[PDB]
Amino acid sequence: APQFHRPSTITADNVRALGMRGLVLATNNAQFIMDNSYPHPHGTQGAVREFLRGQAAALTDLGVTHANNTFAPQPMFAGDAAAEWLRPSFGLKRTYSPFVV
Amino acid sequence: APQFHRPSTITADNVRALGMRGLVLATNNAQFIMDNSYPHPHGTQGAVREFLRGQAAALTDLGVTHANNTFAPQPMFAGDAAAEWLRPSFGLKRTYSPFVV
Amino acid sequence: TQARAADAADDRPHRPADWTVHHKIYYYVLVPAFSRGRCCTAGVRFDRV
Repeated sequence: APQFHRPSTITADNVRALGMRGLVLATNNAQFIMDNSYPHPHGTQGAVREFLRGQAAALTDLGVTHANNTFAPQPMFAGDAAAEWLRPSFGLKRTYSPFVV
Repeated sequence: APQFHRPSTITADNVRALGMRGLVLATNNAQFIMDNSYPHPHGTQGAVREFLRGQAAALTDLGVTHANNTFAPQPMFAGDAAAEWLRPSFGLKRTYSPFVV
Repeated sequence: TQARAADAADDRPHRPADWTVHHKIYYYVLVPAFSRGRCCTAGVRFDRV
């Protein structure tokens, strides 16, 4: 589990393996004191770059848990078709309700 | 089954036997790479012609599966009736709801 | 175009004389009264359509 009061602890695997619901209360229950005798290897600005590589891979894991809720998203914009010679490519102005009962 | 990445395969018998429910998916799920080692005998413009009689004559098939649904086709206009010598030929504006429970 | 494709037509029409005049009213006049320059035609790929 990552510790959010230390700069050199937050990795990509510590954020992705932790759940999105579990990411809320883990960061809210950290320590106010920031420690500064052993820093993150890419500096103080570089640790924020590494933290955001876990949340971007977490919605793709959240999309699997909600894959039984929505459909397969058909393309949004034209120029995307296999058969472009007898029909056009449509483009979804996605006003639909993606929901599976 | 007609292969949609070679134009030398589309005939009218192969598309009319295919329903229009399934022709939505078969067009978007094909291979993007157009092939050009087997051309068409009516030209490539004639291959589009052979595709669309395959769709138009298939519209009877999607309608015959819904033959327990709509009503009898009323004569839309005058001139379409047998006995003309005392009463006219009506024309029925087909603005109704064709639906049989 | 007519209602009776059974009583078909190549030489003898179905429409009144003012019918195309009415279209000449509707196309040449009224649509420019709403256009302010912004409308244009289209040639149809009915095979694509």
